[PDB]
Amino acid sequence: MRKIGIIGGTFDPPHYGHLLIANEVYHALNLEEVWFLPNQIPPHKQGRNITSVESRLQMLELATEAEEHFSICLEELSRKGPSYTYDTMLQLTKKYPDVQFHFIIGGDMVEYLPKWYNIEALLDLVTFVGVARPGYKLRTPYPITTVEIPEFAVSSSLLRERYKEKKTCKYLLPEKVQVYIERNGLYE
Amino acid sequence: MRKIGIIGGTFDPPHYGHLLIANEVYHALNLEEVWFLPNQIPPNITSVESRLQMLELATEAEEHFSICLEELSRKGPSYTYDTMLQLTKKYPDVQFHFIIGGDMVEYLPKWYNIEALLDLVTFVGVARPGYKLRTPYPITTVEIPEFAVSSSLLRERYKEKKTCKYLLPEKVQVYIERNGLYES
Ligand SMILES: O=C(CCC(=O)Nc1cccc(Cl)c1)N/N=C/c1c2ccccc2cc2ccccc12
Repeated sequence: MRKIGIIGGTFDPPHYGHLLIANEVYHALNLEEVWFLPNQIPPHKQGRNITSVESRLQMLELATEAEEHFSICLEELSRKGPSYTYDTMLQLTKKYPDVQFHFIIGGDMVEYLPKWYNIEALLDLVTFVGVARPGYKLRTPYPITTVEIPEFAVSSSLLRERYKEKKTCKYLLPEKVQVYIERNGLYE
Repeated sequence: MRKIGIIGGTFDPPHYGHLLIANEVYHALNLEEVWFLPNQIPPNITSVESRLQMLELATEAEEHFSICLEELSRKGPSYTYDTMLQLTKKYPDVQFHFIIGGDMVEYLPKWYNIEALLDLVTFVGVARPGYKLRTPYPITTVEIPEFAVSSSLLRERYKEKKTCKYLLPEKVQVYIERNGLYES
């Protein structure tokens, strides 16, 4: 079976941290490809902004288009509302019978896996890949694959605050995404 | 209504980072107290006995910290919705503030029964100075400096037979090395 990584999130915006993690897992586990899986976001409760599906998808394209081994999976983003990861992976399993899915999660996610919807059934659909800091181990009763990656501290929350302050985020994310964000006045 | 915080996790082991977060939220939102909510771990795992004892030792001297056994009172893991449904039933006079890491926030829409859970708790997202949380849901933000102590860091130090002095309460360290936890 084809070894394919999945990295999910809202990518709001995508940045070098996401690419670094995707790349590290790609090399560490000798994957064929990594699919970025943009999540759906429910409409805001209190008349504030969420970043459109259109904008998030385009930023993601700009962030990944340079890498032949990165692709985008629209399974969640095409639906009307959020999806449980179990339901998504069930659907990807039906659509791609010959793929072994390696589902990337942060080290801090790991202790909370037992609280995921249909976790037991999901374990039969994917191999989890927990990203841990150098030399440190993840503790979980579940079978998981560990990949070591330094914590680089860049986050979407950091970048949004900078854009709110009308600063550049050059060197924290692909040039092309920075250009797109400031041009369309995102995160202001 | 009494304002009470909830901080959940496996606490494996509890450490100054957990206490720092509970304390910051306690002070920021003028809470009555904060309840530590140990999670169940499905079938090496640290025994419930051991995790509870460590939590007890970690919170012994803290006046405004208590332990809530709700999730340990059930056999297997619980969704947070299940837990908060029971706690709201048990404490109708309480406004619960459920503490989550800033990294959790974008994934809230994937939590089981999130819409119904929003009717049961106020979420408190903790964020590093300079970080802005973004979610469609009502949430309260509390600024907390990152501290870089984690249970994973500690477990590895103990496996290497290093001390974790200054990273968690003395009484917890003593319990850990006496009982040989994290030795493997
Ligand atoms: O889809 C996901 C995680 C995807 C992800 O973890 N992607 C990712 C993306 C970039 C880098 C890395 Cl290290 C990981 N599910 N997350 C849900 C989720 C919980 C769901 C139910 C019950 C509890 C949950 C707790 C979570 C805590 C942190 C982060 C996510 C949590």
